[PDB]
Amino acid sequence: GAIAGFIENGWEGLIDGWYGFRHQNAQGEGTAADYKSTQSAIDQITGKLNRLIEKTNQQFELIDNEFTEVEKQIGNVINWTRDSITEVWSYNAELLVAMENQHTIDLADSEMDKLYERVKRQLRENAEEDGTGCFEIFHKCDDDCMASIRNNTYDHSKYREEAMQNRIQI
Amino acid sequence: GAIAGFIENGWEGLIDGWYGFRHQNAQGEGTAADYKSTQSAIDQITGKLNRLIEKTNQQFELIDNEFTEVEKQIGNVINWTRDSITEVWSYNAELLVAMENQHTIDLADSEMDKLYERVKRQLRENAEEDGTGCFEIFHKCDDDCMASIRNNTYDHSKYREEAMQNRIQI
Amino acid sequence: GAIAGFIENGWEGLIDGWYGFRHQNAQGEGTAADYKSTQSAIDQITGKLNRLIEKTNQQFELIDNEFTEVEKQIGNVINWTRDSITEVWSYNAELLVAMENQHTIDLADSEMDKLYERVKRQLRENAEEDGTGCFEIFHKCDDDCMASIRNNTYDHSKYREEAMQNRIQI
Amino acid sequence: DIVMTQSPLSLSVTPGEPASISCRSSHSLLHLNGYNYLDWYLQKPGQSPQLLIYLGSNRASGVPDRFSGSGSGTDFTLKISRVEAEDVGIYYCMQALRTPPGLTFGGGTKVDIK
Amino acid sequence: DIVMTQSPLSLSVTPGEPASISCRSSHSLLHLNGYNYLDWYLQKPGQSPQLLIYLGSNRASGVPDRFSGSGSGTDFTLKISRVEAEDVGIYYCMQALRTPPGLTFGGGTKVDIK
Amino acid sequence: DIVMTQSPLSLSVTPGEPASISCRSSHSLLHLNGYNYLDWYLQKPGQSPQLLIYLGSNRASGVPDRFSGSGSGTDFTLKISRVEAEDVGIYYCMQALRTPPGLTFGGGTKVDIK
Amino acid sequence: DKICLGHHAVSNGTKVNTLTERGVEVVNATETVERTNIPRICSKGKRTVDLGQCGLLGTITGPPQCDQFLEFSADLIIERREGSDVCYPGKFVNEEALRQILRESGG
Amino acid sequence: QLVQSGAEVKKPGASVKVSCKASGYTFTGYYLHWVRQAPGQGLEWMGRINPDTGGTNYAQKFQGRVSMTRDMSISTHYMELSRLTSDDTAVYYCATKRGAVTAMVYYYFYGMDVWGQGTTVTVSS
Amino acid sequence: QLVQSGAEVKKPGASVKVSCKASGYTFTGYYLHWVRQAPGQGLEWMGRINPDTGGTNYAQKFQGRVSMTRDMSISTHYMELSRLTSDDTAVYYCATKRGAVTAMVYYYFYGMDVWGQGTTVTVSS
Amino acid sequence: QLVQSGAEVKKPGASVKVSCKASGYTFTGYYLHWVRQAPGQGLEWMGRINPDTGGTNYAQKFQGRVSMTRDMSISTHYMELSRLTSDDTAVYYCATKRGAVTAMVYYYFYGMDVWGQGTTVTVSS
Amino acid sequence: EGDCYYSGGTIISNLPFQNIDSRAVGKCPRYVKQRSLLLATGMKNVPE
Ligand SMILES: *[C@@H]1O[C@H](CO)[C@@H](O)[C@H](O)[C@H]1NC(C)=O
Ligand SMILES: *[C@@H]1O[C@H](CO)[C@@H](O)[C@H](O)[C@H]1NC(C)=O
Ligand SMILES: *[C@@H]1O[C@H](CO)[C@@H](O)[C@H](O)[C@H]1NC(C)=O
Ligand SMILES: *[C@@H]1O[C@H](CO)[C@@H](O)[C@H](O)[C@H]1NC(C)=O
Ligand SMILES: *[C@@H]1O[C@H](CO)[C@@H](O)[C@H](O)[C@H]1NC(C)=O
Ligand SMILES: *[C@@H]1O[C@H](CO)[C@@H](O)[C@H](O)[C@H]1NC(C)=O
Ligand SMILES: *[C@@H]1O[C@H](CO)[C@@H](O)[C@H](O)[C@H]1NC(C)=O
Ligand SMILES: *[C@@H]1O[C@H](CO)[C@@H](O)[C@H](O)[C@H]1NC(C)=O
Ligand SMILES: *[C@@H]1O[C@H](CO)[C@@H](O)[C@H](O)[C@H]1NC(C)=O
Repeated sequence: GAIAGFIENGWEGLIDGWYGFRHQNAQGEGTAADYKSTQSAIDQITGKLNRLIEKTNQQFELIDNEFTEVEKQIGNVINWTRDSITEVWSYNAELLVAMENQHTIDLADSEMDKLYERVKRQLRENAEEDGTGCFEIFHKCDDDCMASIRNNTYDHSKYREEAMQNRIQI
Repeated sequence: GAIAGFIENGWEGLIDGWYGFRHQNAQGEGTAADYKSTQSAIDQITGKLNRLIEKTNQQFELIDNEFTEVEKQIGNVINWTRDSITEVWSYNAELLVAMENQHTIDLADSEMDKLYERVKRQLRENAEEDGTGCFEIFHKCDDDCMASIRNNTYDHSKYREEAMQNRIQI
Repeated sequence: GAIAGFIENGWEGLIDGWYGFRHQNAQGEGTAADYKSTQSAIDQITGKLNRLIEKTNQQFELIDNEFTEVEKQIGNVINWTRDSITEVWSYNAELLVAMENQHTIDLADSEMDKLYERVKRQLRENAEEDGTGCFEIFHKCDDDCMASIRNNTYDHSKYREEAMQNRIQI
Repeated sequence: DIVMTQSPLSLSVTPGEPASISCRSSHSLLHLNGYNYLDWYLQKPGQSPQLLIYLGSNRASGVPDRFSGSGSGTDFTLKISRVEAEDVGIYYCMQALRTPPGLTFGGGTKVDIK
Repeated sequence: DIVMTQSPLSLSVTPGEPASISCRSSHSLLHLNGYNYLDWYLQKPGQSPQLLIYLGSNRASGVPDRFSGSGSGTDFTLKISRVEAEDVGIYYCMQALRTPPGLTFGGGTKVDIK
Repeated sequence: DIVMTQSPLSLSVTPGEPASISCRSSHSLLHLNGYNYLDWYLQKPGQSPQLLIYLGSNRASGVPDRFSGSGSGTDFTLKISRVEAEDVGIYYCMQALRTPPGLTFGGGTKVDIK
Repeated sequence: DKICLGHHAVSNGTKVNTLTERGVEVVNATETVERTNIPRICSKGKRTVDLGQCGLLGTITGPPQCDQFLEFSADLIIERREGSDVCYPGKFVNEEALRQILRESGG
Repeated sequence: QLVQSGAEVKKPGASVKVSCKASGYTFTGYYLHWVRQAPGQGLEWMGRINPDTGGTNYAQKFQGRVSMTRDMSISTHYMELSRLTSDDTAVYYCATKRGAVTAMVYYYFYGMDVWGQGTTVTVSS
Repeated sequence: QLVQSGAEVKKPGASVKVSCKASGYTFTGYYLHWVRQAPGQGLEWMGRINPDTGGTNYAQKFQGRVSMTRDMSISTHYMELSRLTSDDTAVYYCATKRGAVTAMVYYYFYGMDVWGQGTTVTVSS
Repeated sequence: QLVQSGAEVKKPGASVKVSCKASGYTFTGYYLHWVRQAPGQGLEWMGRINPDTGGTNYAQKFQGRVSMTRDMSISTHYMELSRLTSDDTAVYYCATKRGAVTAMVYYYFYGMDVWGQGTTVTVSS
Repeated sequence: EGDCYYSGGTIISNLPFQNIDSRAVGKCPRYVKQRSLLLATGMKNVPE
């Protein structure tokens, strides 16, 4: 049938990478992964996660007593202070996790966008955008031509006189 | 006269929605609203506002006394602790409101952008961008043609041979 | 040789502004700065820095004593409370600085993007994107033509019949 | 745990004299966006419930101008300017402020012709 | 509440001997971007004020090299390398650190030929 | 300050009987992404070190199926299903959890044919 | 016939930390944490009383070292380490609650 | 408009599954609610489902024994209530938002506007 | 360059409105300041307006009785001072930033560079 | 694959500089590590460099007297160790990540996979 | 003119954080435990 890109849905057949390609020509179909955009997305998330596994050096000692209870007026100032600080660290934990979930989702959504305008400026006038995340190449691009878009070695002037006859005239 | 889009200014005649269209053809002018982009912007703001109307379950009781004043050294530890915590919740309130004002403004500015590249990939080669937020359609698009861009039923291949004669040759 | 734009690297010869242009035609090379995009980037950073130089009005007084030490059980409640609050202001300082470094880097990266689609919608059909941050103009654009892209006075219809012969036919 | 309490729990009406049904909340139903999340419903015997007021004060599509909604905060009143014979049945109030608690209904108010 | 205090409040000068006007601040005028927000102005009798130094040390456009600006933090000095007969009038210092307090001027320093 | 402690510090083996080298950590080596940052190395006499296991349990490219890795948290074991004559040398464990502390190696375990 | 767009750069920039990266080269940076101070009690515009050899609670009872501070008035009271409260040996009861009273008392 | 499935008679311990075919929806990003009305008693909200993602929000009373799914190709919603008792004898309504309303205030409405005809479920022996 | 309106004589209780036509500005995103100089006394900053948005920042002395507006089509700024007294007799200057300066340090300048000629306002009886 | 420079004999107080030419790398965004092995003792991690930016992370033992640079045009890394002593007699390895591996778990690996042949450095008199 | 005192002098700065004394009194900057926190005032540096 037909193939669609990242605008419609995500592929469940991509297992060796986060972002990848999928071509369709006369030789058949094909699916590859993008190692440079997957590694760039993971390097920002474990760097984000390296910020959270660093432990404090401030040692807190014991001021209450679980066996022999402290005096009641000093036992209520300690209890009121500890619940005040607990509200702060429960707010800051729930705020930080919810904020870094917005940043994680948005950074992986901008790596797929950055891969999209990289291919779009490679295929300068030889391809048109479908609207679902795919490019309609207007020349006979075989299996090593499709490899040239994948590894950033495409030359648009090799097919420029051929793909322009198929766009404005045919 | 002439009409401009979201790049220059915002329309004060749009009252049933946040984002909308405005066409100009031989039959006259027209103004419609976009219900799918307005609802998507409001669903992210009341979801943002649902995060702030959830009240704590921690009960704080009384440790001072407004009538018979407490001892002075314990009356200063309570007063120093309560002003310390008040600086934290006055900083976190002013930080959160100022941060979610940057997020509210930017999410409603990206919904107008997402509506712009949705129409841009519909009119594939039949229209050109003006620069103010409008598309210069190069074929005779009547009042039901203009409805087809609005409800995502435009087919560019119906007008592709007509709108290409008006662009590269005329 | 050849010149490249903001996608590859940044110019160390731009000293009177943050963003600028660099043209190459028959008269020679040239380098100018953009005052409207530099001022817009700096107005958001000193406005960000104006938020941090506003000092509190809450006066904190002395509850310990450096010369004659306080009682030990009240000397440990003060010491435990002050280390708790110090963890909060050391977390909030390190979080705010790291968060506003992500915002400073990203706002100056979106001002260079906004300058890029401003020129791209000026040169409507008379230029093509190279892929490194430059536009390949397909007409003879001299030193006052290149000034017209810089100061937003370019008219694409003056060169539209000339630059279209050089794109689809030659 | 928002608890809706309706009143007067029954209302014998005359076709030509106004009626009024009140439904007071336990907690405040006023959101941060400035709307009161209270809905007024009418269920006739044997039919599905019909929406009458959908945000405290706004009438629905196929509802006549007899039915009016007022109130803010916790105290709310449904108001009928004049009663017809087609306005019998049970009237429920329903709040929709917070969904992880859930949506809850009122007890109901039977309205019959006197 | 930044209060500007100028000195020596009057200065009789000789056309050929240097002069120096100091203006000390109450609070620090050094922003986070590393600039001292102090401006030096000259107003002749009957004319608009003329900008001389605009960020503590930087000369304006139509200002000769006689006028120099130095200082940082709270203490600032205007410096004239040699005085001409066209350098009479009143010299004001003006801070622009924070706008919700506002911009404030100094008291002034009359400079006349001795 | 993560300190790696290896054992049994020497291991005379028989070509056909399994072997096992353990390396226990001071702090937990389990990251937030769910991986244990422990690497197993083999350095023959006169050659560069060879990577065997690279994330606690995952075999490298040119490594046979004799070498296995297990363990999580602080306690880790390298496991050889059967020993050949080409499996002599010194085995190091190496943690890579946090880089501003740094990467550290184990003490080593000499393995010779008995 | 081409036109480019670029941003400025320097040879060596400052390394700051970001949310997902440590040591990002930015063009310029500034310090947010203060470490240098002025090693004096700069108190223009206030009414400063420097006790010195006298203690704060001594001015209530009046030992010989607190003879000129028996009716003092201040906007800022500076206590020194060598200040003593008593001449005959002895001490106060709830002395730290009384010290926080006279520090705030203004005279 | 919504059209539900017919009446069903079950035994205590079985599971009932109700259908609700939303015919004529071009948004499909609203909220669809299932409510319940025992004979004699009042209305009782069960849960709410998002047809875009599938995120459900059940009541605390109906937590654990309610599973709501949908099939957006045929535009059909489902609700399965396991471990039935005699007090589950009721009429089951599916309701959602109407759509194509030209008011600004209707964007802040997340309740029930258009309703199904009801599904009578009887649990006896 | 800035050109103001002529001199005006008012009575105590009326309102004075001064004009300031910024002729030759292609940025129009700087800050324009109104200051004041009583005869004998020194300069006195009144307020500051943003021609992009219209956001004003008055002084605390002139708070409540000063309204500053602009008309960016004709490039003309206004300042209205209501409830006049005899001590409002002064010369009213409008000043702003010069622009077209090729220094990097000039981007961090938000004060007054180019000035108007002044407007003498006299309030007596 | 990595190829280092030859052996070097130095005196106490001088500085040694080792080369490491990464031949065949199309990513050049991995981490390259320098480790150390004294004769008789075990391996000893010195530092780590990023070929994209140049950001280094030395050990606390080798802090101050180690400078690591690279030249990405010829794809050559360097390591300079100043103020040598007799205990700096060792073999110096440069190692990095292999690349072109089709496992998902290999993206979370930041250690040493492919190694250099070693560089023997002797400091005596 | 000073506003924030401690046992070794006076803190006069526009910076919002300080690392001098925990027990500074008056209207003081907030005490943090870090001694350096660099805030970016420019863009990201990508050299030629
Ligand atoms: C303080 O809280 C603890 C609970 O952790 C409780 O056991 C103790 O009795 C409380 N102290 C007082 C004085 O109420
Ligand atoms: C890119 O792929 C093409 C076709 O497979 C190949 O000829 C070329 O050598 C490759 N270039 C690189 C740098 O891998
Ligand atoms: C603590 O602050 C309150 C103000 O809420 C004040 O009334 C009380 O006197 C203070 N206590 C002491 C001991 O100063
Ligand atoms: C979209 O609009 C066109 C023209 O008004 C109409 O023919 C078509 O049926 C519409 N499609 C949908 C899905 O509303
Ligand atoms: C509280 O901490 C301070 C350090 O600032 C120390 O000098 C003092 O002895 C401590 N008090 C007690 C009771 O331990
Ligand atoms: C823009 O530049 C062109 C060429 O230098 C000039 O003719 C025109 O007047 C300029 N326009 C403006 C508004 O500066
Ligand atoms: C703003 O919100 C209020 C309440 O939510 C509403 O009444 C009003 O119409 C809204 N719009 C404006 C422009 O005030
Ligand atoms: C950085 O800022 C300082 C002070 O704000 C300035 O002197 C310097 O020129 C700026 N640029 C660089 C590259 O240091
Ligand atoms: C999620 O992470 C775990 C541990 O990091 C891993 O085992 C698993 O394969 C990952 N993916 C999924 C889909 O669970």
